[PDB]
Amino acid sequence: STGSAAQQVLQEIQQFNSPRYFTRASVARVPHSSSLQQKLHLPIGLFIRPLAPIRPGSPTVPSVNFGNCGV
Amino acid sequence: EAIRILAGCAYALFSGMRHLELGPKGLQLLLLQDNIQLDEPQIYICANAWLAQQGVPGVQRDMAMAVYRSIRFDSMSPSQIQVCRDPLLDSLLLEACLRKFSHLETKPRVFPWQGNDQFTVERDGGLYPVLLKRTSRWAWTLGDSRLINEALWGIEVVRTAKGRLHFGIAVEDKTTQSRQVCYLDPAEKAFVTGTITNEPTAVSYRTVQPGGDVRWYRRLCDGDIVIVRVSVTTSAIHLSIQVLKSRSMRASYMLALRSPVQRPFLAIWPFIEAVNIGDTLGVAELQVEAIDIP
Amino acid sequence: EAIRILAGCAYALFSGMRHLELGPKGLQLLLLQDNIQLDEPQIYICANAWLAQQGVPGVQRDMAMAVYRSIRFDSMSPSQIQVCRDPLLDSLLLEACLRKFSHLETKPRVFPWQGNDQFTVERDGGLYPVLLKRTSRSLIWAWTLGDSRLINEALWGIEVVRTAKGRLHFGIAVEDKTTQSRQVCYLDPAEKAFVTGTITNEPTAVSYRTVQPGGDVRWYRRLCDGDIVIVRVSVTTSAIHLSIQVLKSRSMRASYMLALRSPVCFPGQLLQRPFLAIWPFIEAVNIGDTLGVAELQVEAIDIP
Repeated sequence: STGSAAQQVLQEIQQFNSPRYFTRASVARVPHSSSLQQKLHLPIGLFIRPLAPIRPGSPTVPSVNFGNCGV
Repeated sequence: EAIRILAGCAYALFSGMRHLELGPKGLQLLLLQDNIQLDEPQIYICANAWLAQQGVPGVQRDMAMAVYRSIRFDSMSPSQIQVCRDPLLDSLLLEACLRKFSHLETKPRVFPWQGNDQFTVERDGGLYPVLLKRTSRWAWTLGDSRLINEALWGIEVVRTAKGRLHFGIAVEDKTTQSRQVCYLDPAEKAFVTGTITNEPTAVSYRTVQPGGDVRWYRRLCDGDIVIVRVSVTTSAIHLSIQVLKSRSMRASYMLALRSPVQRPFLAIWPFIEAVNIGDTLGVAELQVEAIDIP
Repeated sequence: EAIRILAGCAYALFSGMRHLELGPKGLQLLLLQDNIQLDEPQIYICANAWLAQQGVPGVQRDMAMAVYRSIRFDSMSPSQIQVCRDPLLDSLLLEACLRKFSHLETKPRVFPWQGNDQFTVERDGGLYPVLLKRTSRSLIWAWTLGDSRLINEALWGIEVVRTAKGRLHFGIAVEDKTTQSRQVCYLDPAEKAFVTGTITNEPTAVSYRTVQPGGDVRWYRRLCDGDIVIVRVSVTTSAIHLSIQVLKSRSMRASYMLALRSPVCFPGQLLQRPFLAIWPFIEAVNIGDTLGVAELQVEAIDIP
């Protein structure tokens, strides 16, 4: 109840997500019903910095290569 | 505020009989704390040794009654029940073993090493982790976190064959919203920070952290007791790792607070790491180095 | 000699509050016997009321200590020892523990409605059978069994929780001849008589049924919900009697005595009442009857 449904999404969404400085969302979750979104009156959106400068003490981006396959 | 500190550092407070110096009002509200660093068999032994020199007639029996009633008796092995079932407080032994049967035991407010697929933990009758064994179904495991300002904790190495054990603490970073962890590597002779994830076989971002003095010469072996000291100040935390009765195994390092910190209160998960399959690490809260009373 | 012959009938000594009929220096051995049919709470409410109705120093303190020590209550289901948890005593309440955790303990001295093969014992939590439910781990004819106790007179009882209008069996089990037939007794409401058979281990089938003459087993009712069936056994030097009466029906007194017995047992020493050490022959056949220990009535059974 309430915190149980909360912990079963927060512990798997944020940990596999692109980090804080790279991308910024307004609301962490998304409505389903059409009449629900019409009543909420908040803009759902996102801000993406691709080449955001990495701060110290933060994970560097990997440089993964597929190699000989190229697929 | 004194016994907020003393509950966290109850590892050495209950190791060299330093709780004996505490008064009657003192140990009553210290035992009522949720941060005591012992198992309740050693809590009962230290309480009875305390009652020997001051107290143990109706008022004295009531003062003893208050001391025992703050101790949870529901985390025992039945063998430790049947060796010290003194016939004056056994009404407590029944109310706590019945919640053992009905599985509604009170919260132990201690750190149990959480079970996972590579570090099995086996208990002796109660909720207290007796030994922590490395199995297979670097690998790490966290014990439960406490809000601390000066805490002490440590374990004894029951058995090891390759001696690759890393000791440290886990800190929840809130400035950058990470879970970066700090420990000590006897192989590199320096303190090491990385980070942890949900699967406990990964410690990423291997990074050297200089500025601490390390004096170690030989690998961890059987019968070695390790003591870990944490002391959170306004800007940094003292991290000491030493071996009891060994002047040649001591180290301390100053890690800067990523989140600088109530009077430096912070939630820290105890940390352990091992590779060797079959390594047993007994969780011993410093069974009493007794002051030999003349 | 009074107490062992009394011990087969539990169901009588206590009954409708007739433990207080007895006297001192005799009841402590009654709780020390190994033949009592009852689950403990019916016994202990009679031990509490036995220490009542006098007003209960000197002898009275260790009399209460000896009665409750002879009460087997430190093998109880632990949920029922929070019930009647008294602040008077815990030096003989002792564990209620310990022997329970590490599984070495006193003799249960109770036993009935044992379950094997397609039958399980539903404990109240500690050790004690109070039910056998017909389980289906994998509607075929079968049977089940109890254990041994040297009986002269037994009055062990039955209760019914749900039945689907009858479809049940009763009787006893005796080992009396040279090479192990284990002759049993097979009362039914169907074949109008006693159809006693034989046992060669193997609980999933019965063998060698035989219709028997000499019963009065007439059939007023259809064994409705919530009946109590009293099984009475009398051991004589040449036959074994049984009785399957129904308790608040003014009827239904089925009776028989079985065939000849080859051995005999005599504890002796001024009585020659024989023992045989019979086993019970409780039986359930439908998903239905869970049976078990009946409640110990309100008023009386044959003691007045």
